[PDB]
Amino acid sequence: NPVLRRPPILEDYVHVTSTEGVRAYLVLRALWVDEFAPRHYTELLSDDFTNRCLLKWLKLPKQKVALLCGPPGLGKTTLAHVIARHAGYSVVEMNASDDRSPEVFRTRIEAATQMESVLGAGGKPNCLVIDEIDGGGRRRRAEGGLLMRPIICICNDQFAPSLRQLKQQAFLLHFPPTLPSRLVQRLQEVSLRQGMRADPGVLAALCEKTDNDIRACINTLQRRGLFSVWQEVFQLFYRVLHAAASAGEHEKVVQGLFDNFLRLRLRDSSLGAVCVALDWLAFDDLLAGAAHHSQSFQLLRYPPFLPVAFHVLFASSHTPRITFPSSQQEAQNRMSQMRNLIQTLVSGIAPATRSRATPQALLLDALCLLLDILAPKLRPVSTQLYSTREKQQLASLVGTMLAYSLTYRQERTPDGQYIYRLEPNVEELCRFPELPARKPLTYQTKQLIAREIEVEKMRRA
Amino acid sequence: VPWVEKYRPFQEEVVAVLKKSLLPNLLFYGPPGTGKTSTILAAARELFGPELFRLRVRGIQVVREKVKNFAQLTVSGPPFKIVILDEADSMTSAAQAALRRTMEKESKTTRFCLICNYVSRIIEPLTSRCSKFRFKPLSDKIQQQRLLDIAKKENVKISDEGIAYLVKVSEGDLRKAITFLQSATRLTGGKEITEKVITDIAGVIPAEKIDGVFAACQSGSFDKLEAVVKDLIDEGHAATQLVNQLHDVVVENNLSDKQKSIITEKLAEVDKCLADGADEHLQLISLCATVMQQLSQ
Amino acid sequence: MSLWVDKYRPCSLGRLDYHKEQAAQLRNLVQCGDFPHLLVYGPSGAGKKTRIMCILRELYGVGVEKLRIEHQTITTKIEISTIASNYHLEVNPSDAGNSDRVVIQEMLKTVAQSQQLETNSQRDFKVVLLTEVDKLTKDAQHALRRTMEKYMSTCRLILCCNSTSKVIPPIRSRCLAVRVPAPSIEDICHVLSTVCKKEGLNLPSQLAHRLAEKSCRNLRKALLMCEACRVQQYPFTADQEIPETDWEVYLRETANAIVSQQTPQRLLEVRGRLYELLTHCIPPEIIMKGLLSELLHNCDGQLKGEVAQMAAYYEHRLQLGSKAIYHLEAFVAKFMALYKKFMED
Amino acid sequence: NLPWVEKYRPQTLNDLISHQDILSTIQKFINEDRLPHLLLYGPPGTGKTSTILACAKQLYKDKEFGSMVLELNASDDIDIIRGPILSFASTRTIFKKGFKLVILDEADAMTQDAQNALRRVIEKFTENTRFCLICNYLSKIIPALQSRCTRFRFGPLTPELMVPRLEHVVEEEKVDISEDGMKALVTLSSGDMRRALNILQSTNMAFGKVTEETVYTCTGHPLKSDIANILDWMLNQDFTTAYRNITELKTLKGLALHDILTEIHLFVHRVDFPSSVRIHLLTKMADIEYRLSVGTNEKIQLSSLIAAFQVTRDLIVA
Amino acid sequence: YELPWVEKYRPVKLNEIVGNEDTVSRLEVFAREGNVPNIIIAGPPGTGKTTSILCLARALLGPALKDAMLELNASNDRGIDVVRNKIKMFAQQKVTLPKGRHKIIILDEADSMTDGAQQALRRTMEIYSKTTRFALACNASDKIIEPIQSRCAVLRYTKLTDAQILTRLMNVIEKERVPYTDDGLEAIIFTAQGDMRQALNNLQSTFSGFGFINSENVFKVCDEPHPLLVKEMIQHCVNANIDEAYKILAHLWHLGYSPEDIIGNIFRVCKTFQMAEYLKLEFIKEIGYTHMKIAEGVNSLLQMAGLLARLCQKTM
Ligand SMILES: Nc1ncnc2c1ncn2[C@@H]1O[C@H](COP(=O)(O)OP(=O)(O)OP(=O)(O)O)[C@@H](O)[C@H]1O
Ligand SMILES: Nc1ncnc2c1ncn2[C@@H]1O[C@H](COP(=O)(O)OP(=O)(O)OP(=O)(O)O)[C@@H](O)[C@H]1O
Ligand SMILES: Nc1ncnc2c1ncn2[C@@H]1O[C@H](COP(=O)(O)OP(=O)(O)OP(=O)(O)O)[C@@H](O)[C@H]1O
Ligand SMILES: Nc1ncnc2c1ncn2[C@@H]1O[C@H](COP(=O)(O)OP(=O)(O)O)[C@@H](O)[C@H]1O
Repeated sequence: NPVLRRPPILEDYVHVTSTEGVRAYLVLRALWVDEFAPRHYTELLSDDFTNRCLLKWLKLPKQKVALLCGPPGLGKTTLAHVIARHAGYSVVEMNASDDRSPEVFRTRIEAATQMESVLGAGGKPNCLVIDEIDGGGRRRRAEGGLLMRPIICICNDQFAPSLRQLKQQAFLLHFPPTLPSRLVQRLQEVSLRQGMRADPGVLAALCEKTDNDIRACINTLQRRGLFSVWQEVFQLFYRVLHAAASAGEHEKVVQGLFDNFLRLRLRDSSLGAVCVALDWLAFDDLLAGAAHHSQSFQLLRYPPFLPVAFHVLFASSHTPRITFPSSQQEAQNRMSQMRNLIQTLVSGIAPATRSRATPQALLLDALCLLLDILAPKLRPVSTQLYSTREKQQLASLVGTMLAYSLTYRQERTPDGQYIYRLEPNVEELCRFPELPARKPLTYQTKQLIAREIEVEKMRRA
Repeated sequence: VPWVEKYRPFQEEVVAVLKKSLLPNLLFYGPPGTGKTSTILAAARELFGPELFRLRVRGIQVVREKVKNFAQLTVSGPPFKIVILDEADSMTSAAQAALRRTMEKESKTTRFCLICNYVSRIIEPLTSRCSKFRFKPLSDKIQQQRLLDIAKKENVKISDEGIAYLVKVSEGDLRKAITFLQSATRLTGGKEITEKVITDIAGVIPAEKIDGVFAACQSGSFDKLEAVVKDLIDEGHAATQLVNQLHDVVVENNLSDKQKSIITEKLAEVDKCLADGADEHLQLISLCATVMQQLSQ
Repeated sequence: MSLWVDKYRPCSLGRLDYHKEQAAQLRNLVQCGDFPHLLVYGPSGAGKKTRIMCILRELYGVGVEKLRIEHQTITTKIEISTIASNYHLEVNPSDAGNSDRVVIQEMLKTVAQSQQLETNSQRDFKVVLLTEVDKLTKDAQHALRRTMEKYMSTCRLILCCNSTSKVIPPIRSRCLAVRVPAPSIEDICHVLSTVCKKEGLNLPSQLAHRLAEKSCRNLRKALLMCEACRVQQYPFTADQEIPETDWEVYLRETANAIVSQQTPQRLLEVRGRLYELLTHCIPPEIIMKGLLSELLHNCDGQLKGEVAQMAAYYEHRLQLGSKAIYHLEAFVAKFMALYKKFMED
Repeated sequence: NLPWVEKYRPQTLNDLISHQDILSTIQKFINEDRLPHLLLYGPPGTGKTSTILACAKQLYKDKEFGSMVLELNASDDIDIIRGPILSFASTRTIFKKGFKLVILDEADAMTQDAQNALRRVIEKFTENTRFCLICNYLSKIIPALQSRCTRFRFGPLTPELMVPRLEHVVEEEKVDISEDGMKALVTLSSGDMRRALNILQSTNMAFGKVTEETVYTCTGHPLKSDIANILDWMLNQDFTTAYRNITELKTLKGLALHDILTEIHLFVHRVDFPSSVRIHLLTKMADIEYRLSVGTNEKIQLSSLIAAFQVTRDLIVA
Repeated sequence: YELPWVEKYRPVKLNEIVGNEDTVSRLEVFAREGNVPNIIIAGPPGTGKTTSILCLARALLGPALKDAMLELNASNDRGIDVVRNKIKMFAQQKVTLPKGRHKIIILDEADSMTDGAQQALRRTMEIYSKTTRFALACNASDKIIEPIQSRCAVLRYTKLTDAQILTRLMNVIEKERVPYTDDGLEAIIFTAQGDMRQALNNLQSTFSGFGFINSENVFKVCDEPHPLLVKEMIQHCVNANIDEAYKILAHLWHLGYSPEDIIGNIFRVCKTFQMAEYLKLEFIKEIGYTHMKIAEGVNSLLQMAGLLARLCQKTM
């Protein structure tokens, strides 16, 4: 041992003494698709709720602007063109491929909107399209108040922080995917025109390989390789093979590992293993943060070892029922829509001369507000004294709902049963699942609350 | 008008070494009221004269542009004009590196007298490219005398022990004790300054709270720890202040060296976690859990 | 105009129900000249915003309550909404994201340049109340201190936050620390009883104490729960079923699920619950705090220290990192490992 | 007057010291017309810029130097690559033949996009223009850019060769230096001539003479005796007395816990701890330094250093 | 003057690219068939991305390459006003080409392009697909926005394995008559780090300096903390021998290597070291945390000694 009881005879030293003074001494040292575009209204495909429900609004009930949502490839670009063709209307298109300065964004659309056609009077009507939106936006908001010809802005989320206040005057539709019962027939006709042969089963397989994308299907008469990585890591040097096999995008690999490592069945007593795996996931997160805060390319050589770490720990004899990662992205977009909805509610409330509370403070303390809104459900019949003293009751309650701009609207479910929903729908902002559910308000009571809200609006104005 | 500049007046030897240049870059650091800016301005007036003035200083782009427009300019005719850059301590590391670059490519005809609170300088200006000069703070007795004089000429009713406590809670500098005295006499209407008002102005936790924290830790029951930490957070006391006072108490009483060591390791890591933005309540609960484990031995 | 939480917010410093000594000190501060920059802090529901509004009421006129919405844009462009009055501007620059520096600079620049239009009859400055200063970035806070020291003579700043831990020391130096503690249980009982009296009601002391304890000394929670239990049952009862938010109940049930079984299946179920909590926009540190508070109720005394230390450790790593689910999930996994080993042995 | 760093900045190629391998290789490249793109990297103040400037000055005469050597600094402003650098590399000479030269000092300060653009520029015009990249961290240079050039590592300057240059400085300038003063100057330099000359400036100016106490007080670096006292108090005195002694010494001499910790780390390997004790001390001290770097209170971090040693006291004694 | 061996032995045909066999064969299929789609080329630097794209364009276009191909680098202007003014105008341009040929726009090093520039690129790519094709190139594929990857056949390049680098080094040595030893080849391969450009540059630099190719000369020319010293220090950390590991680390420090270089070589050696794989992962995570501290700015000898101590105590 290096510790000495007596000082060294001829060596430099320092002494260490204990809490008792014992002391010791240590030494110191020193093409096909556009060929088969919809020619007439009869070339459209069945089972489609998009093209069958927009011609109702497009005739000349008072909606001004249009918008888009839902999955891509559903013919949202060609529905407007073919509807214009069938009803006798013209088409316009715009992009971010050209210079969309805020000023030029005005004139690039004004010509499309407020002038007629220098042609025969039949072709005068026009249809307008704006694409790839996700100065000019504020101008769109200014123009959207009053307009003559509805326009389409290509997006896929009506709950946007900006386009939500535009869809309230817009007749946005349902966007169901095109079912392939007639995609196969269309492809058979295309192949006959192009001199190609394929059995219905082969054609159906080629159609379903690309999620029944009509564009890709027509281009087919001529995916994702991350499952390989997940299979190599989750079932059986090996680790050098997984290090080399992780050649690809890394964030989605990590998402798949995070989503799938708890669905394996190596052991029910592998809490130590999942703790190490979560340690490695946290290490990856910290690396992602640090390689950006202190920009360092050399610091991103470690993240490739996350799949290797999920090997060794979780590699087993098969049973790799691996699903695609969705939890992180689904949580991201759900939290984004919750943030948009809280922004909507707070814009309804916070600057209204009163309601002095932080939006975060309000969010954590709004369920009790809904519980005040509950009110006794005694089904008031009389025009006075609504089952209670009105002032300490429904009157003050409708006052506080008008404060938050909370109202009850009418909706009709596809089953046909009448339903009322709160106007900005703060319940699912506030309520949670799988805990004791409280009884809701009756239909007629919500109707009475809406009527009281309207008369309160009339009284305040 | 604040009492700071109202009364702003040892280190003339640095003025002598600056005048004896017939000159490097300068780095003046110390507590804020130690007269570093006054020292460099006096050295300026002595070394050039009243008719020649200097440059005193948004980010770093404007700093670099201003220094370029100022240094790349013919002088009256002494060879080296300077630029000050007070409050350099608040500069970020990238801003400090850009400033170091600006000191070069201009060192042929200009100098820089950085004024800072010490260790915040990155290694490039701190080591080489600067001549460091530390400005020691006034001793405690002189500080108490100066506070007494300020209280006299401002008719502030504060006791001598009140002045001592004011210096204690602002240890190592004026311009913080003075501001605390001004804020206290504003809050109390000047009529009377007690211990509690100074304690609240300074943000200090009362010693009764710290004694209760140690009593709860000694009690050995986690429920009492939760209650005392919850009360301390509810009172609004900063967790960094609790860490400082807890460390001051622990390091001086009669705990075992092992107990002191464990509690001080915990205090240091809690201070680091609080510096990183960790939750005050959780950090304090964990700290008090470690303290309870040590005291309830 | 109807909510109990807002119907009885005191209008002036002289009618505050608690921290009366601090209210008197604040009236003394506003009574003299050279009103300084205030850093009002304290836990949510302590009354910071109420005290700030009262401070304005004796500082400016009654027209400080005539609050009107405003919107402005910033040059980076990001649009931000504000709340202003004839004498003060109230803005939360945090919601502008990482562009909070430019928005704070622009707002204070504009208000200081606009106060000069013969607006000096009552006071010689315009108050710029910043809310949630602790949510600002370091660069934003440095811009804030620069603008504070630059336009001190024309505009005054009031900073409101729940904790001064995230406020940079330079800002704490230039401002006057106004600590507003959370009201005591007795103060909450007193204000609840006064609200009930002014409402023509009667509140048993047992129910007042129960509401005060359940509110965790948050006064807006106390008033909200009092009114909710009033509309649930007009005659109060000492054992009334006081309601509480479903995110607190969900957090408690999540901790119960963590306790009830320690397996990776339960880990994935708890991870789903953690998503449910997170996406509902409750802060991850609040999740960790409530989770630990309920988990300690289900722990032996020899386990509570380690559980609390793990909670602090993983909340710290959560603050360092960017994906809250990773560290929340790692904390839950570590706790189940510890609890499973302890209950097993 | 003009600082000695600028005044004694080398001009001829023979002034440079300890880089005889690098100098010989670069001069051989110059003579044989095989000069590649150069990447000179190392600690600050070891003579990379002076080396390349001397080579450029022997390549081009004074009147041809200003039109054939473009000197730029990456810290001054991507527009550099696409403007001056691209224009200079893409054009021929004015009044000479042969290649032009670009000296990009502080090349590590470029962004990765700028380094990619520079790689494209270097690749396109490699025949007419040679680039010399000067940087401190080779790790900051993207592997694509550093694969276009031959890397020369300018190491730290050893005392046995650093001493003669400072001897020339103290002979030419009227400086009175002691042997311990020279040794301390070398030690605080740690292979940095700019640092050594700046310390000599500050000491010989403020105190008039250069000696160990004088240089250490001027730079603020803790003495060997002070660090030995701190270690002795931590290992022997109890926690409260050790804390008082170290706090008093630190506030008296204005010592930084960074420097105290850096020197105690060295003493930890000097003195003969047990292996486990040394591992514990190294882990704890690395933690303390990391916690210092973020802006914590130095009182508490100092108490944690004292704690790290007080824990090992009893373990060592037994 | 002679061309550097990186340019002297630059592949001019897709047949002489020793890179990823699947992607190379796919590119040859594109060159043979003709109707190449829009392609994204991601991978490590020095793997053959730009060489492959230029060879593909040259094979496709023949003599029409000069007026049918628009090659943009990191040294060119590629802002929003280029993808909209230069790229669009070139796409609209009329070039007469054979039946299966298209105008090829090579946005080389496109990861440097901003989000706005690629958004401008999006349906400029989509519209003129009838007449022009876009061949992107980047090191990081996540730097290319979602629509571009959606409308491109993302080809992936991977680091050249040791054998591929060895074969190309043999070819270059034989064609240059360069003396060598197997240890020198192993040293060149180690310093290459999977880059053919780096391997060729290191070989040429060692030939220029010393002529002979052996490990001593290679590490004299390609100066880095020696893999043998770093390897034995890692071995000392495995045996929980802190003193010997610190002897090696302090020797490296006195030689003047920066902590960034030392930790980079520590990670490189520990990546392919002989350990239990769990212990290797523990070491990798600890080295990653220390490297995060180093990059954050906390770069001192004490940090590296603390890393050594943590590695030693990972093995208890
Ligand atoms: N109902 C339909 N009937 C016939 N053809 C259709 C129908 N819907 C889509 N198609 C065809 O599918 C192909 C792909 O559609 P397209 O590219 O226009 O998609 P999109 O949904 O408009 O796109 P996005 O949502 O991305 O803007 C086109 O050839 C189009 O004619
Ligand atoms: N070998 C040397 N001989 C003499 N002086 C030297 C030598 N190396 C460095 N110096 C001194 O270093 C100072 C400037 O350093 P220089 O720029 O030449 O080196 P460097 O290592 O490239 O620096 P940096 O990378 O920090 O810019 C001058 O004072 C010069 O005298
Ligand atoms: N597969 C390979 N076979 C032979 N040499 C190769 C190979 N890959 C790369 N090289 C060498 O690297 C040089 C350039 O490689 P590459 O095609 O990546 O060009 P680059 O412009 O350096 O690429 P980038 O900047 O996009 O990383 C080639 O000229 C050749 O010397
Ligand atoms: N004296 C008082 N009487 C009644 N309520 C009070 C009193 N003081 C504070 N409060 C309550 O405190 C709450 C506000 O405190 P705080 O959370 O700091 O700010 P915010 O208004 O942003 O929520 C209000 O709901 C108010 O009812």
